[PDB]
Amino acid sequence: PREIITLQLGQCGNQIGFEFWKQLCAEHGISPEGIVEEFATEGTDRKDVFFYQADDEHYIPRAVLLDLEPRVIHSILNSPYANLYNPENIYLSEHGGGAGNNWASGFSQGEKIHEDIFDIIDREADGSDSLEGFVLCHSIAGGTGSGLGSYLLERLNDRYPKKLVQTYSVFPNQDEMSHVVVQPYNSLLTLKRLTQNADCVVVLDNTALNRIATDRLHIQNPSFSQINQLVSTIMSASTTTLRYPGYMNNDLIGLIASLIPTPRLHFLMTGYTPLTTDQSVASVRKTTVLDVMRRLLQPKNVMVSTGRDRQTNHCYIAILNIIQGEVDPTQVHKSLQRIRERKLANFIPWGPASIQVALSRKSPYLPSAHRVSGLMMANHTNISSLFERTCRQYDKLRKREAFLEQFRKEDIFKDNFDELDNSREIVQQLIDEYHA
Amino acid sequence: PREIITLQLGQCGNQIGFEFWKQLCAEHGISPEGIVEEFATEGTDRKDVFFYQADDEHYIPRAVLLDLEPRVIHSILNSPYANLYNPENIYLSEHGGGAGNNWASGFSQGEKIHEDIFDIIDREADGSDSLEGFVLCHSIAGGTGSGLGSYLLERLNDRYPKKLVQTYSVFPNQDEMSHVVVQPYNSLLTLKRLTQNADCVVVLDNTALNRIATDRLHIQNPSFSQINQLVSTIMSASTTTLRYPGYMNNDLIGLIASLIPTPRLHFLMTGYTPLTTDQSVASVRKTTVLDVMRRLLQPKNVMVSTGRDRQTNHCYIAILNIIQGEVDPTQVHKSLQRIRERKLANFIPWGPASIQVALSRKSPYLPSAHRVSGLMMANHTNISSLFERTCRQYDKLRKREAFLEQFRKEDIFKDNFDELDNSREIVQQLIDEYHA
Amino acid sequence: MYTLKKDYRLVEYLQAMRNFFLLEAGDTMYDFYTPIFDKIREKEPWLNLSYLNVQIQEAVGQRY
Repeated sequence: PREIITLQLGQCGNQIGFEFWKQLCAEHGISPEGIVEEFATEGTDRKDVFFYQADDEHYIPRAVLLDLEPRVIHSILNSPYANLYNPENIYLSEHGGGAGNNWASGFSQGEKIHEDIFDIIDREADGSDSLEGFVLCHSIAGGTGSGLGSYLLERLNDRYPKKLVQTYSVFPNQDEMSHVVVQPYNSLLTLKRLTQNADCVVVLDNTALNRIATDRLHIQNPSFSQINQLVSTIMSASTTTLRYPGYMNNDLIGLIASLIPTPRLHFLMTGYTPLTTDQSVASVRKTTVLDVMRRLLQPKNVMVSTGRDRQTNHCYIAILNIIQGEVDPTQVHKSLQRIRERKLANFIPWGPASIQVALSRKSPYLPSAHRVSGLMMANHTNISSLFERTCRQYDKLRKREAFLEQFRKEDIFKDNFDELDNSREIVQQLIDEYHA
Repeated sequence: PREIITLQLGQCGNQIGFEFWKQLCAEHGISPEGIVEEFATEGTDRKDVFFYQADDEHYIPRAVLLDLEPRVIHSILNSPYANLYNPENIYLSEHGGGAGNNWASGFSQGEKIHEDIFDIIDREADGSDSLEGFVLCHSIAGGTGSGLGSYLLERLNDRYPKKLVQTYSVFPNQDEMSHVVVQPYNSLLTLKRLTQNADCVVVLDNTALNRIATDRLHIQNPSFSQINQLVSTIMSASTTTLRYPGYMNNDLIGLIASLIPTPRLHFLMTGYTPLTTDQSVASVRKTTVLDVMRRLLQPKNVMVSTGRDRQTNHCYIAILNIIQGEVDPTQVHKSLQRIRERKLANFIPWGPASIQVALSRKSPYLPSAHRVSGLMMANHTNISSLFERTCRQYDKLRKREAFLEQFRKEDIFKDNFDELDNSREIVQQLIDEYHA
Repeated sequence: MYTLKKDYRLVEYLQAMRNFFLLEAGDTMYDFYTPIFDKIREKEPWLNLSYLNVQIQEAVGQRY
C-alpha cells in the first residue's frame, strides 16, 4: 500500500481537506456508509491506497483531524460525513485547546497532548505495511493550525526523515493587516521548519488565490467558502497517478522528487486550468491537446504572488504538466514540439531545464470525461518574492514594537527573533547564487 | 468417554473455573435441567467430556473445589448454575477451610483430608470409560492453591502415573509484598513439583493479563473481574479437537505429544484473538484466513509477558495455531505459503521446526461459528525470563531475613531452599539448550 | 470469433500478459519491485527465488 496519512490541522486546513474527501465520494459515487455502485472497482482501480481496506465493504479515509477549536469538527457531525469518519480513530469529538490565535499556545499543546498526537496517526495506520509519509494539510491562517503544525514537522523528521513531509501551507491574505496582526510571525515560524525539518513543500498564497477566483470562477466578492473548492480539487488532481493505473512515477513520492534539484528550492507553485464552465461547450468542436499546455506555461493560474518582471531575470527549472481524462496519447509528442518555438516555459541559463509530461486515466466525472484538465506543479526561482513580502512586514513590525515582549510570556524567553530573520536571509541568497 | 476432572484449588483457581463451566452451558445451549436446544447434540458430538454421562438427561460438572478460603467458593453456590452444581460429590454447601494462606497450612491439611481428596475423583469416575487425566486448575497466588496444589502434584504422579497432568499455573501481580509476601516461597515449592512430577504446564502471568484487560476490554482502573473471562475462554478453547471429533491428534495427549520436545521444556504460552468485540466485524462477509496466523507468527495478544526483542535471541520449536469455526477454509494452505517469507518466529538451527495448523468444528453458538479465531499454544524458549523473574524475587527476600525461620515452624524443619534454586537453573539451561 | 470471445476470453488474456511483462499494469509490478530493489541497494542476495514467487502472488492481489 502507498498509504499517506493526511494531518489536517487548523481552522482552514480542516475545511480544505474536508471537501478533498467529499470530492472522492462524489466521483467514486459512493454512499459514506456503504458501497452502493460498481464504479468503485470499474471507475477506480485502487480505493484504499489512502483509505483503510474493505472489511465491511466500505472504505474509511486515512485522515486525522485534530484541532484546538472543536468547533470546526463539530461542523462535521451536522453533515452526513461523521460516519465516513469515526469518533476517535479520525477525530476526538470535543478536543479543546487555546483561545486560540496565539502560535505559542499550539506549540505548547503538542508538547502535552504529546502522547495522543502520535497514537492517533498510528491507530489510523494498522494497515499501512509500507508507509509513503505524512502530508501535513495545515494552514498558516490563524494561530491554531500554524502552532501545532510546526511541532509535528519536527517529530515526524526524526523518525521518518526519508519519508515524505509536504505541507499545503496557505499564507493568509497579505493585503489585510487589521484582520490578522500576528501574520509575519506565524509565517516566518513555519518557514524556518520547511527548510531543515522538511524535505519539500507545496506552497500556496491566498492573495494570489482570489485573483483567479474572480477571473475563472467569477464570484462577486472573495470569501472563504469558494476558496476551498479550488484547493480541494488540486489536492485530488495531484494524486491521479496513485489512485488510477500508471507506471512511470505512479507514486506521489515519484512525482514530487523530480521537482527538486537542490534543498531550499522545492517550493512548488500550483496552477489548474478547467475552473471555467465555458469549456464544456467548446469540446463539441474538440478541445485539443496542443494548447492545453500553452496555458500552464502561461502565468495566469499562479497561486503564489510574484512579479512579471521577475520572470525575465529568472527562469523556470522544473515544470510538470499533468493532463487527466482526454489527452489523445499519440499527439502529446505533437504538443511539446511547438512549446520550444514560442518559449512560454523558460529554460535555465546553465543547462537544459525539464518538461515532464504525464497523463492518467480516471473515474467518470466532469473534467475527466468531457473536458481537458491541466495540473501544473511548477518550480520557479522567483519564490523569494513571498519571503521578501513576509520579511519586510516582519522587521517593519518590530519597528512598531509589536510582539517582542507581548509574545514572550508563554515559552519564548531567548532571542529567536533574529533566528527567523537570518535563516530567511540564507534562503533569499542561496536561490540567487544558484540562479543567474 | 474422555472424561477430565478439573481440580480447582486456591483462591484465584476457584474464580477462573467458575466462568469455565458457565461457558459450557451457554454454548451447548442447554438448561441446567434438560435439553432446550437440538444444537446440543448436532453441534457437540460429545456432550459428555467434562460432564457426567447422562442416564436421565442430567449433566453434572466433574469439578472438585477444596480451598482454605470460604470467600471465593461462597460466590459459586449463589449462582443460577448452583443447581448445575450439586453439593454431594463436588463440595459441601457452606464448606470450611484451614488457616489458610501458607504453603504449610494446605500441605498438611492435604494428608489428613487424604481420604476424601482421593475419594471424590472416584465418585466422579464410576461411569467413566477410561479417564483422560486431571487438569490442575491451581493458583501460584497465595499458600492456599499452592499448598494443597503441591500435594496433588505428587500423588497423581504415582497413584495415577498413566494419566495426563497439565496445570493452569496462574501468577498474581508479582509486585505485591503487603497482602502476599510469602509468594516467592510458596511458588518455588510448587514450581519444583511442576517440572519433575508433572509433564506439562500451561503458564499464564498476570502483568500480560492486565495488558489485555486495558486494551481489549478497556478499563481505566484495573479490576481482577476482567481477568477471569480471559482464562475461562482459553479453557474451553483447548478442547475443540476433543469435545468435537478431530481426526489426527484427536486425543489431547496427541496435541501435547507434538507440543512437548521432551520434559525440561514443556511450558506452553497461550494466545487468544477473539477477546475483543472488533473481531465480529471481521466475519460479516469473512475477512481472509491468511492473516489469522500471521498475527501469531509474532504475538501481540499473549497472556505471558515477554519482550518482542527477545524473539531474535530465541527460537520457537513448536507452535500450534488452532483455528475454530467458520473461517471458509480453502485459502488456509495459502496461509502456510507466506510463513517462511517474513520469519518473525525464528526456527531452531540444529534441525527443522513445526508450523501446526488446525481447524475445528464447534456449535452454531455466535462466538464459535462466526468470529475468526486464532488460539495459540506456543512453546517458545524466551520463557526463561519468567524463571529469572521469580528467582530474583526470592533472593531479595532472603537478605531482608524473611522466611529463614518464619516458614520453618510448620512442616519444614530441614534445608530445601537451595534445592529450589538448583532445580530452577537445570530447567533454565535445558530450555535454552534447545535452540543452542 | 463468437466462441473465441465468450467461451474463451481471448482478448482479456492478451491484455493480461501485457500487464505482466509489458508493464502496462498499475502498482502491481511496482510493489513487486521495491522490496526486491531495497535488497539490491544494500547488495544482499535477492535471488532468493522463493520469496519472489510470493512477490508476484502479492503483485496480482494489488489494485484487485
